[PDB]
Amino acid sequence: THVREKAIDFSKPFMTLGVSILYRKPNGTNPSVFSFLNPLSPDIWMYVL
Amino acid sequence: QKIGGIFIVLAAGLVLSVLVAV
Repeated sequence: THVREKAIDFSKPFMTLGVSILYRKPNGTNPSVFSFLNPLSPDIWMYVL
Repeated sequence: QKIGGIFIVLAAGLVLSVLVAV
């Protein structure tokens, strides 16, 4: 880089690269029917039937 | 809320249908 070019002199790079990002994998999820009440209030269900 | 206590009008129709005529 430039501030090290100020510091010392350079022959050809052996690998030119950047910064990247490291994150995990979701490794699956859980489907319903284990919740299906989510938009509605959890109180009012049977009273129609 | 918006989700509870709405059932009254059908029982009020029942009152008109049955309660009306004793």
